[PDB]
Amino acid sequence: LNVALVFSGPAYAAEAARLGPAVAAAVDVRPVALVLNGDPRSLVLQLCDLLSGLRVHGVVFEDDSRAPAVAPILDFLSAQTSLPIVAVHGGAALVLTPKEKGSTFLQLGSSTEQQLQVIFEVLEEYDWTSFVAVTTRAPGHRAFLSYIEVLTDGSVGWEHRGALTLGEAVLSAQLRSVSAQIRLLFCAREEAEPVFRAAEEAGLTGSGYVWFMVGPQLPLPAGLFAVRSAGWDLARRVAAGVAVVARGAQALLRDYGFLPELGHDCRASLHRYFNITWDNRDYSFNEDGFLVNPSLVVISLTRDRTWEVVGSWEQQTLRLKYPLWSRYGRTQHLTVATLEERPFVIVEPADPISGTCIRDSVPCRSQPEKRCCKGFCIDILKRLAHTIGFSYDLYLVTNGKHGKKIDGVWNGMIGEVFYQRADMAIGSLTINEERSEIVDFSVPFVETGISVMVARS
Amino acid sequence: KRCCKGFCIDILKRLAHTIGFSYDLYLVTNGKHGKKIDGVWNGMIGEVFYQRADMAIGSLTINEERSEIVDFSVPFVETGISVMVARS
Amino acid sequence: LSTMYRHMEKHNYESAAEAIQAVRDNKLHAFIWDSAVLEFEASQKCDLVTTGELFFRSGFGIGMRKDSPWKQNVSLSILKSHENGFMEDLDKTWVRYQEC
Amino acid sequence: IGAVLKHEQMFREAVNQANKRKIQLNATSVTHKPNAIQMALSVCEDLISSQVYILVSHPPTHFTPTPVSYTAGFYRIPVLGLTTRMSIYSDKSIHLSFLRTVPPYSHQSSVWFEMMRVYSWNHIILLVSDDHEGRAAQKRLETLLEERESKAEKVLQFDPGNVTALLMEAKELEARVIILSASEDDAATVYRAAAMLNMTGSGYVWLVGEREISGNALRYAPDGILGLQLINGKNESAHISDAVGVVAQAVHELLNITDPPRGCVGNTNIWKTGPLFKRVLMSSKYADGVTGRVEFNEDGDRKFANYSIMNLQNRKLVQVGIYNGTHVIPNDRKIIWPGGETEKPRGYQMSTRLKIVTIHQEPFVYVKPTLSDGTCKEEFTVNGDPVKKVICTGPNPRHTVPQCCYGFCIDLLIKLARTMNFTYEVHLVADGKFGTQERVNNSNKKEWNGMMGELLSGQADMIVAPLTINNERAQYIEFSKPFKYQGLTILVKKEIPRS
Ligand SMILES: *[C@@H]1O[C@H](CO)[C@@H](O[C@@H]2O[C@H](CO)[C@@H](O)[C@H](O)[C@H]2NC(C)=O)[C@H](O)[C@H]1NC(C)=O
Ligand SMILES: *[C@@H]1O[C@H](CO)[C@@H](O[C@@H]2O[C@H](CO)[C@@H](O)[C@H](O)[C@H]2NC(C)=O)[C@H](O)[C@H]1NC(C)=O
Ligand SMILES: *[C@@H]1O[C@H](CO)[C@@H](O[C@@H]2O[C@H](CO)[C@@H](O)[C@H](O)[C@H]2NC(C)=O)[C@H](O)[C@H]1NC(C)=O
Ligand SMILES: *[C@@H]1O[C@H](CO)[C@@H](O)[C@H](O)[C@H]1NC(C)=O
Ligand SMILES: *[C@@H]1O[C@H](CO)[C@@H](O)[C@H](O)[C@H]1NC(C)=O
Ligand SMILES: N[C@@H](CCC(=O)O)C(=O)O
Ligand SMILES: N[C@@H](CCC(=O)O)C(=O)O
Repeated sequence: LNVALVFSGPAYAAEAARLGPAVAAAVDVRPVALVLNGDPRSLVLQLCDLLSGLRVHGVVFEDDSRAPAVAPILDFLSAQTSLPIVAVHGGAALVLTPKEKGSTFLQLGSSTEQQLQVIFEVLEEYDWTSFVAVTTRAPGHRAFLSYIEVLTDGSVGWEHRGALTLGEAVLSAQLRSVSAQIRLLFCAREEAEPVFRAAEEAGLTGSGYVWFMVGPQLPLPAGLFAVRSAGWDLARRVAAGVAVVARGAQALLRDYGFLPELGHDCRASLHRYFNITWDNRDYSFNEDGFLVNPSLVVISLTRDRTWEVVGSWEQQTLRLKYPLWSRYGRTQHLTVATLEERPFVIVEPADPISGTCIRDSVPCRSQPEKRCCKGFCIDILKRLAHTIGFSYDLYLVTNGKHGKKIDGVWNGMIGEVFYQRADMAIGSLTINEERSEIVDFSVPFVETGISVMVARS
Repeated sequence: KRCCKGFCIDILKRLAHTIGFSYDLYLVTNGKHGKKIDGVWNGMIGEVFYQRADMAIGSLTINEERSEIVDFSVPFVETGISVMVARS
Repeated sequence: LSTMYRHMEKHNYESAAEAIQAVRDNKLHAFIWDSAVLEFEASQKCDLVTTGELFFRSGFGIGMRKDSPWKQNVSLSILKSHENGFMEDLDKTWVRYQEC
Repeated sequence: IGAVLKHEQMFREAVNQANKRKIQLNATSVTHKPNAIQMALSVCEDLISSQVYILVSHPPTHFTPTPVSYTAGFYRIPVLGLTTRMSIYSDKSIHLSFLRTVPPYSHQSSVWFEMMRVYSWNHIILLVSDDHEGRAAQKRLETLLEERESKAEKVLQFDPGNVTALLMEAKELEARVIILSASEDDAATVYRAAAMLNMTGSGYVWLVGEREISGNALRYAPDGILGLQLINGKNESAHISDAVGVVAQAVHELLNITDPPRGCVGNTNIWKTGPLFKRVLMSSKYADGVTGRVEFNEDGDRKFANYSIMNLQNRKLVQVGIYNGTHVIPNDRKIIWPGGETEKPRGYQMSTRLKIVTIHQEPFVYVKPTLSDGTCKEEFTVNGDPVKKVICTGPNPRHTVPQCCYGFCIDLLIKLARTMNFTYEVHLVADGKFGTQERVNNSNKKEWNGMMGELLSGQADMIVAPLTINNERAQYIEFSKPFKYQGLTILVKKEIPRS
């Protein structure tokens, strides 16, 4: 009936338990409890003693320390007793593994599949290519690559995937053997640090590259990106856990009306009762006991070496900050500025079904929203880019049409090019003496001039 | 050595580019297209049947006996039996 | 043709007969479809006309499940009948028999 | 260190032999506990008591060496099992510190693939339990059959705890050879289910895993079925000897020594010596062992093992051959079959009945309503010849009203049916569309839309229609030589005369 609270914290768990009862009451009429000692010997002995002495319905364990160790033995103890354990605030909940027959662990972490789904949702908005996929030969690397191959079909750009055995020089050379601006790495901390040092020695830690670390965790590269659920409060986490436990117990008592425990103190399959809502976040669970449709956040690194929230994913939808982005690429960055001329350059509304530009076209940003530019100049520009190689952005223009010496000052595309705002201009633009002397010109391809159009004849 | 070119040569080189293999233009002299002479094939069909030539390309029509004796790819240029007459 | 298809998909019908009837009723401008069916239709309903060079010269086929044991026999029998007069006979009595 | 497992004397002599082969081979073993919690308590107690640098053997009864593996993982110390078969322990996600010296049933599936390749049984049926071991075996069988351009004809999931519906389903397909993988009791249940039907007769050859064969011999054992076993079987002693030998080899190889933990009553910290020795053992290749070249697989399994391919003959198992870690001995003796056949029958069965789908298209497939009695009007051609019509259902959510179809495609189908002995039933596609491949809603994966669903999904077996040859259709399904050449053409209304 009651709820047992266990914490492995050596020091903070004391104050947590001191503040416990008020928070537990604040967050069914079932009571609460709190026992903490803070070691498989000690863990097993203390938990068995507590469960023997105290008749409880569900048990919540909260700790954020040495994550990849506690979860298996705790899950085994829960399965042996057949009691609902809930791990919260990282640590045990961070590790996600396939469960057992009678297991009921209710891990509150986030599966790597959800992490990759969120990361790829953030992608296709910043880069179309998941160019570098590097793994450390971790236990989850096989499923990692399988999920990458699953999500890469249909629609993304993609360069290479490799595994690093972690001399640092050999692995650094192997890592640099693949050219890719964006790298996503799957590794643990003890392997994360040497890999970061080797990458720094290999020159890939500059601001040009971005690392999307997705391994289960949490001299340093610039542009680290990761994903987490929430937190960084212990009291709020405890409140959410006890609320979920109480809701599950109330649902169980409504369905059949019997005490939850089944003996299993000295001997001689219920992870299906979770439709849970709390704190404006989804809390339903799957068969394996991991959160379904979670409320996740993506975090990045700042020059102050601190983690700042960048975007939020909820209800299978994303909301980020400063959504506009550009491939800096560092040259190979050319800011193409064009105008609108129906025979040559056609701008059309983006296709809303796919929420993007259709094939045989190029995205174009005005001067926030995106249109699709296509036609003669767009095609010749993309062919030129293919035959040379650079990053081109379709920076359209509004201040003027083609150029005029208004007040001795140029405008239009000529004005944009002259004041270095736009790297180069393509599209409908005729060559004149003043234009040729003010700004250089390439070789003409489509000859034209002054022509007379008359009525029907 | 001679130089071979045209329709079949171009399609063969495009196929090689899109698949990748080392191809040699081993021409044939014993026969033209194939006949069951003395119950024995000759021509390009004879060359392919006895494993002398890995595969045959070029002018070769598909018939029932040829199809059952040796496998065939998908036809691309349809053809058959036609009648040519004098000036008209 | 990707852009052309994106245009065309806003008027694509669901079956041949309704398309032919609509083309009779001038509810549509131009129809694109297989050569044999349209040749027969023009040979029957002498109101429309067939035109254009053939753009996809791939013949028909009798489809079957992958690696089924019948593929060799079905293909060989079809080829033999086609080589024989059976295919031409079945063609003449069933298609190209009308010229208005 | 010590295996839980008279076995104490065996451990003592093994320790003495290993010491004969700075301290070397100290033995610290305990006994099994009735409660797994008590077993874990004993494991942590004698781990705190002595320095354990691991070994554990599966008792005869289903028991679980999981507690010791979980404790070892919690201490990151290397752990090596002896006689555990369940593939769940193979995974390192929850058993990163666990290695095993006996291959699980996944390599049994691999040997099944090898035998099928040897005997040229291209077609295949799987009857697999919904358990984790069965799912892993099925996945390994599918991926081992992936490189060969052939797939499982129909995999059937049998939930643990009658399978007669699945038995009927397997009976009504064209493939006859099946492979079973489930628990012993589930194996007995499905064996009774198959025996009740006529699906255990001649032409129905199948082979199961070790424990399924053992349970069948215990209870039913359908005579003539093949079977597979480990060459050594249980064979605890030789595995103990090879395990202690490889442990001594690894210990000598390590001697950086770091710090083998001891007295870890509350020492909540890993010991890097554990992962270091585990990586060395993974790189290690024990030689001149009792069972041969004892090599550990990347996941922590055995490479190049030995198996006995046995046959059931009236509650008596005869070793037909020996399946090495690479291949199988062809034939040590004579092999029997459940139907008494003296040879290896073909695993397929050419169906005389074919389900043919056909779309309504004007000049090729005429479709008309049936007569008042449901028959077809006996019309004649202009040349005074009948039209060999057929009767087929399918046309109008609305119910499947039978109707009379006749045309060029129908005539060709009649001619083919005369050429090769067929019995055929026609039915038009409910969707009434030519069936391209389309990306399904709310998912990245795509599927064969329309009438092609009638062929890929097994609804039909031969698509007879004005089908045009193109790329992805040739990719998924197979075609034949074309019977009518044609292109794409423009139809436009035009008025010729001028008044
Ligand atoms: C494909 O056609 C061949 C040729 O007739 C068939 O092979 C015959 O099969 C029958 C029955 O098994 C035998 O009696 C003949 O001796 C076989 N003849 C030859 C030349 O092989 C074959 O069975 C057919 N296969 C299918 C699936 O229809
Ligand atoms: C080496 O072997 C000896 C003999 O078995 C072990 O000594 C016993 O160890 C157990 C468990 O620690 C104690 O309960 C006994 O009291 C010990 N008896 C004696 C006579 O020493 C010793 O612990 C082993 N050492 C290691 C490191 O495994
Ligand atoms: C049989 O009935 C189905 C169901 O109404 C018909 O299919 C529909 O056709 C209309 C007309 O184009 C479409 O708007 C619907 O979307 C179709 N529905 C489905 C489920 O396909 C079909 O045309 C009918 N066929 C005959 C021969 O009567
Ligand atoms: C299988 O079991 C079901 C449910 O008990 C029963 O309806 C059916 O008749 C059984 N079939 C056979 C062949 O025993
Ligand atoms: C096919 O049918 C014909 C006619 O009845 C018969 O002579 C022949 O033996 C049959 N062949 C097979 C393989 O059934
Ligand atoms: N094409 C002209 C602009 C429009 C016009 O004058 O025709 C130019 O580049 O100056
Ligand atoms: N094209 C023919 C050879 C020449 C002919 O008979 O027209 C064939 O492949 O058999």
